[PDB]
Amino acid sequence: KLEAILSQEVEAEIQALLQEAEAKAEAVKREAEEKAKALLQARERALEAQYRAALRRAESAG
Amino acid sequence: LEAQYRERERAETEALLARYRERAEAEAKAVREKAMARLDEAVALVLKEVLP
Repeated sequence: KLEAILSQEVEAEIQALLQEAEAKAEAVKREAEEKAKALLQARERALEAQYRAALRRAESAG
Repeated sequence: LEAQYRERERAETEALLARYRERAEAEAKAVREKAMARLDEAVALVLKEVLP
C-alpha cells in the first residue's frame, strides 16, 4: 500500500521545486561573482591611469 | 589595491626626482665650462661697444 509511499510522490515534486531554486541559488551567485569582479576591473583601470598620470607629472616637474 | 598603487608611484616619484637632480647640476656644469673657455671673446666683443 501507499501510505508512507503516498508521501514520497509529493517528496519528489517538492524536491523538483527545491532543486529549481538551487538552480537559481547558483544563477544568483554567477551574476554576483560577475558583479564583484567588474567592480575591481574598474578599480584596476582607474588606478593604472592615476599611476600613468603621477609619473608623467613627476617627469615634466623633473 | 589603492594602497599599493599609491605606494607604487611614490617609490618611483622620489627615485626619478633624485636622479633628475644629479642630471640638473651636470647640465648646469656643462654650460659653465664651455663659457669660461669662450670668455676672452665675450669680454672683447662687449668692450669694443662701450667706448663710443
